[PDB]
Amino acid sequence: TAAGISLTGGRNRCFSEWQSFMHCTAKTDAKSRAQCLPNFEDYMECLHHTKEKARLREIESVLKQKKEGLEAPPVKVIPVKAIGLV
Amino acid sequence: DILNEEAKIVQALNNQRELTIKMHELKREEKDYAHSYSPLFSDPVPQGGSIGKAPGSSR
Repeated sequence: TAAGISLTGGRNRCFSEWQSFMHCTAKTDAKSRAQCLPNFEDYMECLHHTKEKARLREIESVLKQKKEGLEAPPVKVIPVKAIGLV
Repeated sequence: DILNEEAKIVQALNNQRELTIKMHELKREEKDYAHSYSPLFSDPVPQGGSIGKAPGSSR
C-alpha cells in the first residue's frame, strides 16, 4: 500500500516513530505488548501533538498573567519583502 | 464380554472429548506474523516511500 509515502514521495513527518513502533511489535510476542506501549505513546503524540499542546498551554498560562511580559531575547516578526533587509 | 465393549466405546468418546478440548485450545493460541499474514515478507517493518528520503529515519 501507500503506508508511509509523503506528499513529495518521501517519508511522512511521523515515519520514524512509526517505524520504531513496528520494530517494537515485530520482536514482541502477543499479549506481551505492554512493554511495547511507550513507542506507541510517542507515535500518537507525533501524530496529534497532544502533550506538546498541553505543555504550551501551561507555559502560556503562566506567561500571560504577568505585567512584565517578556525579558528574553525576543522573536522579531518581519514583512515578507524584508527577509534580508538589514 | 460386554463390559469390555463398553470400555472401548467410553475410550472412543473420551478420545473425542480430548480432541475437542485440544482443537478448542488451538484456536485461541496466538500465531506468528508469517503464518497469519504474508509468508514471505515476514517483517512488519516498512521502509515505505523511498524517493526523497532522508538519512536518519530508521529507529
